[PDB]
Formats: sequence, C-alpha cells, structure tokens
Amino acid sequence: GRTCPKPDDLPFSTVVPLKTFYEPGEEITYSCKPGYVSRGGMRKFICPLTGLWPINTLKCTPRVCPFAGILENGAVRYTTFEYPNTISFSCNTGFYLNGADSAKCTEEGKWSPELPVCAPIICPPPSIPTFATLRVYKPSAGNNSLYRDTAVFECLPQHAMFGNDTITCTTHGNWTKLPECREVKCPFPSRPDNGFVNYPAKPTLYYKDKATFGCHDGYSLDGPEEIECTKLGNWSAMPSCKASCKVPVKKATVVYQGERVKIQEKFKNGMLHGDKVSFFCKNKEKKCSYTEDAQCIDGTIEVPKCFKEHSSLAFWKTDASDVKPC
Ligand SMILES: *[C@@H]1O[C@H](CO)[C@@H](O[C@@H]2O[C@H](CO)[C@@H](O)[C@H](O)[C@H]2NC(C)=O)[C@H](O)[C@H]1NC(C)=O
Ligand SMILES: *[C@@H]1O[C@H](CO)[C@@H](O[C@@H]2O[C@H](CO)[C@@H](O)[C@H](O)[C@H]2NC(C)=O)[C@H](O)[C@H]1NC(C)=O
Ligand SMILES: *[C@@H]1O[C@H](CO)[C@@H](O)[C@H](O)[C@H]1NC(C)=O
Ligand SMILES: *[C@@H]1O[C@H](CO)[C@@H](O)[C@H](O)[C@H]1NC(C)=O
Repeated sequence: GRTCPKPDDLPFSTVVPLKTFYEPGEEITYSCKPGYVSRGGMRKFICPLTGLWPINTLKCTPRVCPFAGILENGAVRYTTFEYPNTISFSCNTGFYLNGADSAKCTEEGKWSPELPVCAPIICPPPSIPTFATLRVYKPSAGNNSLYRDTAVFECLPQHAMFGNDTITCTTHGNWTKLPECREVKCPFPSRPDNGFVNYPAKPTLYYKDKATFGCHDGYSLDGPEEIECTKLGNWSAMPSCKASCKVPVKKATVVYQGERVKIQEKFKNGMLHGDKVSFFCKNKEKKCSYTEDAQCIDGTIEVPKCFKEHSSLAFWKTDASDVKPC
C-alpha cells in the first residue's frame, strides 16, 4: 500500500494533524484530552511505506483528585474522585459547612472550589430582657452556647411575661425571640352578696396576686374559690354567692350524676346552686318509667309536673322509679 488511512480514535484523546489519508513519512501525535493522562506520555507515529499505522499502546485515564471521602462531622457524596466528577458536602446536626457545599475535580487534578470543613454552630450569651432575670443558663462551649441549647427567663415580681420564657440557640447563631416583662395591676375584687372576699392588704394588687371567696350558709359559690390577677389586668374570675334550694319533695329516688340516689338522703342539707337531678315519671300508657331533669337555680328548683310523689302512707301504688324503663 501507498498511504496510511485515517488514524483510529482512541477514547480520550486527540490526534494532530487529523487527515483522512497520509503520505509515508508524515507524522501524527496522539495526546490525551485535558483532564486525562496515559502511561508513557503522548505517542508519535510516522506513516510507514506499508501504509499501515502501527500498534497504539495509548490508554487515557482521568486524573484522580486527592482522596476526599472523609469530612469530619459530616458527609461527602461521591461516586469517584476522577477528573470530570463533582462531590458535594453536608454537615451533621449541630455543625455548619465552613466553605462551599460542592467541589469539582479539575483538568489539573485539584479540587475546586477547595474542600470545606464542618464547624460547631455556636451562639453568644443571650441578652436579658429589660425586666427579667435569667433562671436557667449555662454556656456549653467556652463562653458560648451550642445549637439547640436553651435559656429560660423569669419575670420580676409583679411583672407578667409576654411570649415564651425559653429561648433556643438556632442555626443562624442567634437565639429565638426574647420575651417581654411588663408590670400589670388589677382592680380590687367585688365582695359578693351573701358572701365575703379576701385579698392581701396592700394599696395596689399586681399580677399573680390572689383573692379568695366564701359564702354565708344557705349559699355557695358559682365559680372558683380562688382567683388571681391575670397578665391582661383583669381577674381570673369573679364568682357570686348563689342561693341553695330546700329539698323540693320529702321522699323520692332520683338520678344524680348518672346514679340513683334518695333525694332526701343525698341532699339532706339542701341542694347547692347548680345541682341537677332527674325525677322519675310514669308513662301510664306503656306502663314504664322515664326521667326528666330539674336544677337548683339560685334558690329555685322546679319539679317536673309529670312527677307524682306518693306519700309512703299510700304504699298500694308503685313509685315511677320502681317501674321498668321505657
Ligand atoms: C437570626 O438571624 C437571621 C439572620 O440571618 C434572621 O433571619 C432573617 O430574618 C429576616 C427578617 O425576619 C429575613 O428577611 C431574612 O430572610 C432572614 N434570613 C435568614 C438567613 O433566615 C433572624 O430573624 C434572626 N432571629 C432573631 C430572633 O433575631
Ligand atoms: C380579660 O380581658 C380580656 C380583654 O378583653 C378578655 O379577652 C377577650 O376574650 C374574648 C374571647 O374572644 C374577646 O372579648 C376577645 O377576643 C379578648 N380580648 C383580648 C384583648 O384578648 C378576657 O377574656 C378577660 N378575662 C376574664 C376572666 O374576664
Ligand atoms: C470568656 O470571657 C472572658 C471575659 O469575660 C475572657 O477573658 C475569656 O478569655 C473568655 N473565654 C473564652 C474561652 O472565650
Ligand atoms: C416554648 O417553647 C418550647 C420549646 O420549643 C415549647 O415546649 C413551647 O412551644 C413553649 N412552651 C410553653 C408555651 O410553655
């Protein structure tokens, strides 16, 4: 033969000068592409008189960047550390990435942008809001605090806290929002009719100050015995003394709080304001018993009209409460 044909294309290389045929004596050069290297450098060949290119031992492989699989206190994502490839980084809880979160292996076999390290998230000591004291706080990293650490505030006596009392060290190295500590006063509480109120003897009453109520005999509170001044400047509650009821019949079996009682027994000293019971009424038609409710309301309770109280003298008839349910 008289010319060499087009040279073969090796995998990650280029041939210069690339023609489709060569005269004997012409030279070509194989070079590995940028980012690749091969054993033995580049290969030059001269087209021989036979027109047959010789054997080519060129095997181009990617440069490998230095090992980068271990990020202290974090995690690298990689297939392999070869020239085309990029790796990415993240940090374990409590740490942040000091540097870029990915890097590439360059043509020159170096990492760019250059590998990061993980560092602990820290916060400076928190500031104390302007009427508050620092209840719980201990630094965990020199003078500073670590991520998810907390501090707890306590307002000064007679001051009410608006907002959560605990702050946390966040990822941004600042704390969550601080609370405020305002002074709050309450009016004096009303003495209730047929009762009395008690509260500390001082010219003015503040947040968390407490007042207690009582009722004269024949009356009970319709609210809580103790109340306190809330953060909003009013009182926890304001109960009255409501009137009890004389028991409204002499002998009857009633439902009280889901269970049968003898009303003359359970309520021998009257019924308190609010007490509900259920009286037993006789459905004369179907010969069975049903109940209907009745409540003591400030000294009044109204017995259902269907209720018939048999004097125990008339023992020849049966109480509605002894008749089978409907
Ligand atoms: C803690 O610091 C970060 C600053 O990086 C604050 O977050 C920024 O808040 C403003 C307004 O709330 C936003 O417009 C920004 O987009 C936020 N930036 C980021 C990166 O989140 C945060 O408000 C600060 N916390 C406190 C309690 O001051
Ligand atoms: C103490 O005063 C506040 C102020 O009005 C009462 O809060 C109100 O509660 C009801 C609930 O819907 C509404 O009138 C308003 O939404 C609330 N107002 C404000 C400003 O929050 C509170 O209920 C009062 N508490 C007592 C025990 O009296
Ligand atoms: C802590 O704070 C004091 C000043 O209050 C300072 O002298 C000391 O060096 C600090 N220590 C650290 C570990 O930052
Ligand atoms: C304050 O924040 C803590 C911690 O996140 C949480 O339990 C709650 O939302 C708040 N605690 C209260 C309101 O007592």
